[PDB]
Amino acid sequence: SVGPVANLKIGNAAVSPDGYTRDAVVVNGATPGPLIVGNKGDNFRLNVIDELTNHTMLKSTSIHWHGFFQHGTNWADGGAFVNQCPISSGHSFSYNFQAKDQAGTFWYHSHLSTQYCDGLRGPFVVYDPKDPHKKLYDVDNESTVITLEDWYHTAARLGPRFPLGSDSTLINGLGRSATTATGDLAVIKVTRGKRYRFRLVSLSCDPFYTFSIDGHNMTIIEADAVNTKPHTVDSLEIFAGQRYSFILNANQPVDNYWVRANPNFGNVGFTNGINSAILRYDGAAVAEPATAIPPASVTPLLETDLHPLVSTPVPGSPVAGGVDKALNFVFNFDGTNFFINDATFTPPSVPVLLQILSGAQAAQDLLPSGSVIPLPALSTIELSFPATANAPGVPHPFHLHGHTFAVVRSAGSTAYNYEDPVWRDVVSTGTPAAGDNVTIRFVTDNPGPWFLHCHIDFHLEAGFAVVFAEDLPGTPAANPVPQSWSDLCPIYDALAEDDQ
Amino acid sequence: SVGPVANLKIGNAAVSPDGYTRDAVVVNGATPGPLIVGNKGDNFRLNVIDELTNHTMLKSTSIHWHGFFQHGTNWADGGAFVNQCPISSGHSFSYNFQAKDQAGTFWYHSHLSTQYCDGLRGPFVVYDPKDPHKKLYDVDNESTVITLEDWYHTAARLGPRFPLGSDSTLINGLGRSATTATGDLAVIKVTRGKRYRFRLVSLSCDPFYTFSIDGHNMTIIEADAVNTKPHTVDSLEIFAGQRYSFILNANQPVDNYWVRANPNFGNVGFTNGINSAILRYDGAAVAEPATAIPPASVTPLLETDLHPLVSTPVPGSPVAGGVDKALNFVFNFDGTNFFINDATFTPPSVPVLLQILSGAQAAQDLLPSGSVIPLPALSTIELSFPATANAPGVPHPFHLHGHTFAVVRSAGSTAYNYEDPVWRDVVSTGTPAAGDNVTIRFVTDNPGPWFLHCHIDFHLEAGFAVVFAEDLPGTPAANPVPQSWSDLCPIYDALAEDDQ
Ligand SMILES: *[C@@H]1O[C@H](CO)[C@@H](O[C@@H]2O[C@H](CO)[C@@H](O[C@@H]3O[C@H](CO[C@H]4O[C@H](CO[C@H]5O[C@H](CO)[C@@H](O)[C@H](O)[C@@H]5O)[C@@H](O)[C@H](O[C@H]5O[C@H](CO)[C@@H](O)[C@H](O)[C@@H]5O)[C@@H]4O)[C@@H](O)[C@H](O[C@H]4O[C@H](CO)[C@@H](O)[C@H](O)[C@@H]4O)[C@@H]3O)[C@H](O)[C@H]2NC(C)=O)[C@H](O)[C@H]1NC(C)=O
Ligand SMILES: *[C@@H]1O[C@H](CO)[C@@H](O[C@@H]2O[C@H](CO)[C@@H](O[C@@H]3O[C@H](CO[C@H]4O[C@H](CO)[C@@H](O)[C@H](O[C@H]5O[C@H](CO)[C@@H](O)[C@H](O)[C@@H]5O)[C@@H]4O)[C@@H](O)[C@H](O[C@H]4O[C@H](CO)[C@@H](O)[C@H](O)[C@@H]4O)[C@@H]3O)[C@H](O)[C@H]2NC(C)=O)[C@H](O)[C@H]1NC(C)=O
Ligand SMILES: *[C@@H]1O[C@H](CO)[C@@H](O[C@@H]2O[C@H](CO)[C@@H](O[C@@H]3O[C@H](CO[C@H]4O[C@H](CO[C@H]5O[C@H](CO)[C@@H](O)[C@H](O)[C@@H]5O)[C@@H](O)[C@H](O[C@H]5O[C@H](CO)[C@@H](O)[C@H](O)[C@@H]5O)[C@@H]4O)[C@@H](O)[C@H](O)[C@@H]3O)[C@H](O)[C@H]2NC(C)=O)[C@H](O)[C@H]1NC(C)=O
Ligand SMILES: *[C@@H]1O[C@H](CO)[C@@H](O[C@@H]2O[C@H](CO)[C@@H](O[C@@H]3O[C@H](CO[C@H]4O[C@H](CO[C@H]5O[C@H](CO)[C@@H](O)[C@H](O)[C@@H]5O)[C@@H](O)[C@H](O[C@H]5O[C@H](CO)[C@@H](O)[C@H](O)[C@@H]5O)[C@@H]4O)[C@@H](O)[C@H](O)[C@@H]3O)[C@H](O)[C@H]2NC(C)=O)[C@H](O)[C@H]1NC(C)=O
Ligand SMILES: *[C@@H]1O[C@H](CO)[C@@H](O)[C@H](O)[C@H]1NC(C)=O
Ligand SMILES: *[C@@H]1O[C@H](CO)[C@@H](O)[C@H](O)[C@H]1NC(C)=O
Ligand SMILES: [Cu+2]
Ligand SMILES: [Cu+2]
Ligand SMILES: [Cu+2]
Ligand SMILES: [Cu+2]
Ligand SMILES: [Cu+2]
Ligand SMILES: [Cu+2]
Ligand SMILES: [Cu+2]
Ligand SMILES: [Cu+2]
Repeated sequence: SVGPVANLKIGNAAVSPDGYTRDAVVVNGATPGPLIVGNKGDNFRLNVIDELTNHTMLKSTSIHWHGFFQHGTNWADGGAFVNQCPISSGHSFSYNFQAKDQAGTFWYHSHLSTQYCDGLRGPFVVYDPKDPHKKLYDVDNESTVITLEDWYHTAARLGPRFPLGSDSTLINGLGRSATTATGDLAVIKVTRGKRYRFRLVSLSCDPFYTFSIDGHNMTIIEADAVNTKPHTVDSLEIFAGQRYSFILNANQPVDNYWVRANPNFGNVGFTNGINSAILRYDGAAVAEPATAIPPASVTPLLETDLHPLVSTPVPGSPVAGGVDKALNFVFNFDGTNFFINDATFTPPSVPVLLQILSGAQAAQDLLPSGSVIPLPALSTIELSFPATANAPGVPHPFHLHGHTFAVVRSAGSTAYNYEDPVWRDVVSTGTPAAGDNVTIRFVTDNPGPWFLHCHIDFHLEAGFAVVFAEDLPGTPAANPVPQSWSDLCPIYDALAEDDQ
Repeated sequence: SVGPVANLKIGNAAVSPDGYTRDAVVVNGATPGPLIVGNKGDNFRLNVIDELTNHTMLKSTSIHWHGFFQHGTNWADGGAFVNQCPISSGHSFSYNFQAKDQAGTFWYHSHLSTQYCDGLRGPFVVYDPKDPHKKLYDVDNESTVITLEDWYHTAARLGPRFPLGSDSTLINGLGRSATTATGDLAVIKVTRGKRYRFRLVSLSCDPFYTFSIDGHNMTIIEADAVNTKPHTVDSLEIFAGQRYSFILNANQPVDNYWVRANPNFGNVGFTNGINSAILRYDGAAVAEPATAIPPASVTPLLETDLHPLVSTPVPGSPVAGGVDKALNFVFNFDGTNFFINDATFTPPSVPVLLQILSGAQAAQDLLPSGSVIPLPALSTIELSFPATANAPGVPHPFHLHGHTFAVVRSAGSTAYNYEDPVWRDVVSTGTPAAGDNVTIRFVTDNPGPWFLHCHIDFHLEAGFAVVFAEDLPGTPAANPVPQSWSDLCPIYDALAEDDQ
């Protein structure tokens, strides 16, 4: 691992995570990128050195630290053309931010177009020396982080606008490809009698995974970097950019057990060990687990079963629309672009934050017109995301920057929970077939412009996003910017198209 | 089409339904086999002529007419080693039976080991000249039958015991294969302004399909050959061996529309037009429908939404166990074989029917021991099939020969419907994740031995079956047998193994 003070060299390399060689975007030579680490409260100084040479996967970059509040450091949040202009090749830019009152499992990824699909993605863990769950486990380190990723043989800008499936699933960077009949299996080692805090991170550009480990249950203790009451399940669905920590007790016989991460579309199933890794007990033979009918889950995770470890009052009052500001989002799609309330997000040439600092007076004046929505400061907010056939590609996992939110109503559920709903940062908005109306709440304690979007990267690219201008009046005073940030736009704007 | 009196020549041929050539078992030169037709009440004389030469796909055969009650013609039901010994190559055998009080959508398939997966399967329609639904449609013929098949490039006896997905989905015998990047799309033709009765039949060996037609709803009017009240949906799941008729109104703009049949595992999705066919309006270009994000279903079929067209009483009284005989089935599996109440089905050398005709008094005395269960004559029966992780491969679609049954409790539902539940002959038993306990009722009005088994053919092969000895004492009188049937066993038993 690296961090909390680190260089992250972004470059192009030929890689073969699934046994097929292709050009990718790598971090310190690898994809997925290295584990970034720190402790609760640490100041991070992550110096991103762009050495990219390949315009087809973009020479520029911008890194988002998924899950971090960035209070007073909006300029470091990483959303291209929202929080910064991209870094240009041949240049470095240091993201300097704090894990203020935050600890748990996060990740980092390019937030420039679909570039993270081409490889710029990795896990990020902030340890808590006073973790309230510490007595539940013996091992928590680099080897207990489990990353899931969709991998494509055709590069993001060379294939379909909306890929209809991936070519392999990579678990900790490795996996088998059905289409090329190639690839190796990741091995996750355990020692009988020890308990493990596995930190499961979806780096997916698109599919959700159904994740399980043969012969072992998973005791969930964290969702999207917020501590939960322990809740034991035998499988879970994990959407793009969600995280869970779960305890695994290595109390089964010494053997090899299949770890399964099955995508919702693409190659679904486990023929030849696709969508799989190996949980290997110390002393077990160096072999694959036996070919088996995949086991049936009896206790799959329901989001409605997750509850905050600490009593956390839900903002507003226990009635629909009982907040200061309630907003409903109507989704649509025209075959090319997605729309939220009849607006499709197209990245403005002046980043949203810069427009604000330059003195734009109201959110209606901010570009792109209709996509930037003001929120009043120090207020309770309720957002509803009713699932609709007008926005195909369901279920859409929505993500809000700068905040965690209470999931008052989950997908697949008609209940509203104003008492003890889970807190998270990525939520499935479900399906119109279930008449879903996923509803979330939060407080506007964080001045600045924050992305809200579908975390399916191909949908974001197709404009399925809005930006909240939260506390516009207070944004300049809250977010002083470094000169290096101010220089990004002139440098980027000087590039010819082929050098972007 | 052929029938109700016809020759069916069963042979081996090289075929390429998805553009990859492999050896198969065909019927009158084709797989899937020709449509067999007749009218309600017709006597069928189906002369099965076995010309097979390839032992790898079996030289013997036995054909089951799926959905027919076979009242008094148990010997014609086709279950290998239950209702007959197999037909031997170089011989013929005439299945002579009546569509007595039956009309609707059926199918036929080999019922010897996994031979139907190698190609011996086709649709079978019994028309009703007085169809109570006839005013709802203009066109109902050979061009409105839609068959769905899973297709494998490796033969059933050469591949895994438990395949995890197929190489292609065939709709009306054609489709694209992601394995080989080959195949053509079936075209289903409609004329604007006409209403169509499509008869959708699953000939699947394993996967269930999620079926839909872009831009068109489907008004279900029949399930498993029993008329329903019309019920309109925009997508449906269809399990192995189920049938639905639905009305399609061709009132949309003249164009090409995607027809979708997406398996539950294997290649899931629509990359390059796999799992697809084309609904083509007269006058539309000879072209594919536009590439598209697959549309989201707003009104998927629920089995609990289907009700019999005519008021039909539910056998027994409206309380759990309110029947003459109630039986619960405990499923299990040991890695190789499936078990039902601790017994795995292995075919006996003397067919169960012949054991009965030869004077076996108790179902206790019938072989295989533990797998043959007596049912009292003229009694109300309730069967439950509680889903269990002890039998992986869920959801298991169970099928009962000789009967249709009331689905008092469906998968994915906790309700018991004793008033107007759907009648069918294949039912998904769901998952233990849902606490499913699918429960069915029927009356024992049909003396003879009837298979009850999972219709995933690989699971049947692994023993996931029982046989009901229904009205044992009345069986010989009810089922007089032709000399040709009595000759099958001596002829078959004379074969060397390589000639079977
Ligand atoms: C998914 O869930 C969402 C959320 O529940 C749901 O949308 C709500 O649907 C209900 C029921 O249809 C709506 O209720 C109606 O509202 C009518 C007009 O009220 C308006 O006034 C609101 C102003 O409230 C203040 O405080 C709120 C915070 O609560 C704050 O936002 C405002 O600043 C405001 O000061 C307001 O919320 C609402 O505003 C709109 O929000 C967007 C902005 O993006 C706007 O563009 C939309 O047009 C939306 O309306 C609006 O201005 C009200 O007249 C009506 O009352 C009728 O019916 C009741 C029923 O009993 C009768 O008793 C009564 O006599 C009236 O005839 C009714 O209460 C509610 O407004 C929606 N909420 C939102 C936020 O949009 C979706 O429909 C769900 N979707 C699906 C598919 O299920
Ligand atoms: C910068 O970064 C980009 C993005 O990563 C790099 O882009 C790469 O460009 C190269 C060279 O143009 C690409 O190779 C080509 O791929 C095309 C399209 O391929 C696919 O579709 C085919 C048509 O339907 C299909 O047949 C292919 O499938 C077969 O082949 C693959 C192997 O490629 C095999 O794995 C399968 O089993 C199949 O058998 C495939 O899925 C392809 O048509 C090209 O082949 C033609 O041209 C080559 C040139 O050598 C020629 O030899 C052949 O005869 C053929 O006519 C060619 O292979 C590559 O795919 C791109 N990479 C990605 C990730 O998209 C770019 O190279 C980087 N620049 C630099 C300087 O590094
Ligand atoms: C009586 O009926 C018999 C059954 O129908 C018929 O049997 C045929 O017998 C011939 C002769 O032996 C077979 O042909 C031979 O096939 C083998 C095996 O090849 C196939 O399987 C391999 C392995 O697949 C697995 O592993 C790979 C790699 O890990 C995975 O990708 C895969 O998913 C599996 O897990 C596979 O790689 C092969 O695929 C390659 O080749 C095919 C074309 O052959 C390409 O389409 C494909 O893209 C790929 O390049 C292939 O699927 C092979 O090793 C031999 O070289 C030879 O080809 C027939 O397959 C078999 N037919 C069937 C339907 O099974 C008898 O012939 C018949 N009797 C008579 C007298 O006719
Ligand atoms: C899925 O649904 C299943 C159906 O509801 C359910 O199985 C049922 O479970 C309930 C709740 O525990 C049981 O109820 C308990 O029954 C006993 C009395 O049991 C004995 O008597 C009944 C009635 O016998 C007479 O009537 C029936 C018709 O209703 C005739 O068939 C019978 O011949 C008699 O005339 C009888 O059904 C029981 O049958 C046995 O079944 C097998 C062998 O076939 C045995 O292994 C089993 O243990 C049971 O003994 C039995 O002889 C009573 O003491 C309790 O107070 C309570 O009423 C039901 O018996 C049971 N029904 C059946 C048919 O098994 C599953 O539990 C459910 N599974 C899941 C996971 O949800
Ligand atoms: C996991 O949980 C299920 C349901 O709680 C239980 O039946 C199973 O035995 C457990 N497996 C373990 C502890 O390995
Ligand atoms: C099909 O039914 C749906 C749901 O009832 C409806 O919204 C849609 O307009 C219908 N489409 C047709 C008739 O083409
Ligand atoms: Cu993210
Ligand atoms: Cu984020
Ligand atoms: Cu989306
Ligand atoms: Cu984002
Ligand atoms: Cu059948
Ligand atoms: Cu049958
Ligand atoms: Cu089964
Ligand atoms: Cu059968």
